[PDB]
Formats: sequence, structure tokens, C-alpha cells
Amino acid sequence: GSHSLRYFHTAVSRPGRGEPQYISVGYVDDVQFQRCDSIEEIPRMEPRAPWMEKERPEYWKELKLKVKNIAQSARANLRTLLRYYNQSEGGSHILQWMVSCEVGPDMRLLGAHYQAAYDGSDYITLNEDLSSWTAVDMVSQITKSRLESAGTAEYFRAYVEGECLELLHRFLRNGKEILQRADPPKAHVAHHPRPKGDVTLRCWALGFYPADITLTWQKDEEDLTQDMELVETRPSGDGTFQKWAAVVVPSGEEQRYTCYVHHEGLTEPLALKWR
Amino acid sequence: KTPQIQVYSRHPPENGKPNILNCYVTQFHPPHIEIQMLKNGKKIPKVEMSDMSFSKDWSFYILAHTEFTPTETDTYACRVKHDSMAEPKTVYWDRDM
Amino acid sequence: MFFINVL
Ligand SMILES: *[C@@H]1O[C@H](CO)[C@@H](O)[C@H](O)[C@H]1NC(C)=O
Repeated sequence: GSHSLRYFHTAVSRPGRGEPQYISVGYVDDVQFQRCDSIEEIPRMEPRAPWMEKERPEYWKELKLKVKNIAQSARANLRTLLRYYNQSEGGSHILQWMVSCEVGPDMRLLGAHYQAAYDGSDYITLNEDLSSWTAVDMVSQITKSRLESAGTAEYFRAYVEGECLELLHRFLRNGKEILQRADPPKAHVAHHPRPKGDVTLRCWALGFYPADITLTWQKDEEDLTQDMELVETRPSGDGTFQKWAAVVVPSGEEQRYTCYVHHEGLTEPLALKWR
Repeated sequence: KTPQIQVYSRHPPENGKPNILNCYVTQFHPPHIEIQMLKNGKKIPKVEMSDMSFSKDWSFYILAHTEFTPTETDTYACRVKHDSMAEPKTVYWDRDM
Repeated sequence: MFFINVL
């Protein structure tokens, strides 16, 4: 259906030896396609997805120039942020930002995002109108005034309409078999007696893509959200994801409980009980 | 922002059957971190690590993993060192979780 | 692969 090209950028003012001053990772939906970094002023790039083998040499040469420019600019901005907040040197500070564009089923643009953070806290966000900015304090208010009086958001629009959509379209075509798919979950309920005499029922979902999923338990008809123990959805490492959700129930009443699995690879939620 | 740790196998575990052991470390900040996977309490030297990324709350995440064949007698764990913690943090593999 | 100067 809908698809997104997303970049996650990090710049660090005082990295340790061997650690990058700048690193960015790029994804289409939930699949990583490259890593870029700069360590001691040396830029490096690595492909992470099969369709990147299709890219012509010029893609990588142009990417390397971008890494050099971005790392240099981010370092300069870290210097300035240090001064505006009157923060001492000798400590390491962090500038992060996210860049993305999204298309709908017709492969036409739906939205875009640019958002930045300083030392792990929101600093400035480009609004949905793609022309005004949301600030958080007096310093980021200075940034807002500068970007808005300069119209800098117009340059981001040009990036979105140009390179961002170019790559997103091209990656979706070349990697169609990987990206334009949904693997539904393989689910089962595990049974774990406890010394108290009660029972843990753990509903598992394995092997699904994309990562978005909902697991929930019901007894008869009531939802048991407040009674559940969940784990965060986690990568299996082969391109698919896994998750489980558990409830503690009395012995002999296990058949009263139903697990429901919601995933875009299914047309209706999967329902299952302990067998 | 102290790291959260999950230790789990790629596939449902079966003794004598090769598998992959994952150590998924999330929700930490700043990015500098040390991650060591352990077998019977001793360092496993053959550990691969994904690239580090971050989520929409700006906290970082990363996946460490190693090839292993589970058994009835071997234990496995993941040990993390982060500036947000006075001491390292270890999580043991539980085959039911 | 895009960057905006904040200050
Ligand atoms: C803080 O501001 C004062 C006066 O504006 C200046 O003398 C000092 O250098 C600043 N400190 C830092 C760490 O920039």
C-alpha cells in the first residue's frame, strides 16, 4: 500500500577513537538498505539490501560527496549549538535528525518529514504544511525565525520532489519482491504451569513482515489489556519479526482464553487457543 | 536513558538443532555502548552486530547476534555496559521467552 | 541525504 523512504542521521562532537563523527542509516519501510559514516574525516558506505547491487557507480560517488558535506556541516552546527547554550567544550554532544518521504498506493507523494534533536531532546520539527516549524525553547525559537524568514523549507520541498521520490520509486521497483510483500504471522500458544498452580499462556507470533502487529488476549468477550505481559516487537535477524503476549490464568480454565493476532498480511485477525 | 535488553533465539529452540541467538539492545542514549555475548559465563568472540539506528523518540537500538546450537546444559547471556549505568547489566537467555 | 543548518 503506502511506502516510506527514511534516513536516520547522527552527528557526535567528541567521539571515542574508532567511533564515527557522523553516521546515517537508510530504510525503505522496515528494510535497511545502506549505512554511511565518517570516521576521522574518512567517509564510508555499505549496502545492506540486495537491490542496492543494482545501483550504478555514480550513485555511490554522489553519496560519498553528500556524506563529506553533511559531516562537515553537522560538526559546524554542533560548534554553534554549544555556544548558544553556553555549554562547555570537552564534553560530547549529539545532533540527530530524521528525513523521509512517503507515497500512497498510486506511488504519488503523500507527505514528508524533517525533524532534529539536540542531546536526545526535540529541537525543531518541520510541520505537515512543509513551510512552518515547531520549536521548543528560546534557542530553537531563534532557529525557527531564521528558517522561516529565509524560506529554507522550500529547499527541502525540492529535495523531496526530486531525489527522495526518485530513490523511493527506484528502490520499490528494483526490490519489489522484498518490499511489496506481506508475510503473515505463524502463531501458536505455549503452556507453562507455575508452582502456584496457575498457568502462563504465552501467545507467540513469528516470521511476519512488516513489523507492525497487535497481539491481544480476551476472556470470553472482555479484553485483558491490563492483565497482559508483552515484549516489544523484535527482529529475528532474517528480515522477519517476532513478538509474544502472555496472561496468567487458573488451571483448568485455559480454554476460556483466546489470543487475537492482527497483521496486514491477514484479511481478518487470527484467533487461537491453547491446543 | 539506560539500555533495555532482550535475549532470544531466531527460531523456536530445539536441542542439537543449529540456531541464531539475538541480543536486542534498545532505548539508550548516548550511542556509545559495549555489548558482550556469553556462553557458560565466558566471552563469545564470534559475535556480529547490526548497524546502530534510532527510533522516533531519539533513543538508539542495535542487534548483536551469534550462531549457536542449544543444548540441555549450556547457558547463554548478554552483558551490556553503558555510561548511564554504574555497573554492567546482564540478561540470560530463557528458552521459554 | 539532506541537512539544514539550524544556527
Ligand atoms: C558563556 O557566555 C559568556 C558571556 O557571554 C562567555 O564569556 C563564555 O565564554 C560562554 N561560555 C561558553 C562555554 O561558551
